[PDB]
Amino acid sequence: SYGFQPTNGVGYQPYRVVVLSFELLHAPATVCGPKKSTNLVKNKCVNFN
Amino acid sequence: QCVNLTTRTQLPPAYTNSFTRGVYYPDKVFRSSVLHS
Ligand SMILES: *[C@@H]1O[C@H](CO)[C@@H](O)[C@H](O)[C@H]1NC(C)=O
Repeated sequence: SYGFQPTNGVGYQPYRVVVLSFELLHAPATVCGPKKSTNLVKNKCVNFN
Repeated sequence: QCVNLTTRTQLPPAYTNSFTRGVYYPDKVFRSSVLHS
């Protein structure tokens, strides 16, 4: 164990770190951004996302 | 309720051939009419 002090250490302050590990190009995604959807117009040269 | 099973008559090992059941789909992809390796 290390001596976690309020301010005596000055440096070496605690750091709460969280690491995210995404996995891409896989089975249908469960997590996505807040972007919304639109129609599915067919028989037309359209961009798709 | 667990207990050692008595009358555990030891038996010789048994062997067989794997034949033609040893694979799976490596990825979530619908590659069709392809000879992918
Ligand atoms: C059964 O035998 C095994 C192996 O010696 C032992 O670990 C286990 O505790 C025994 N169970 C009982 C209920 O005596």
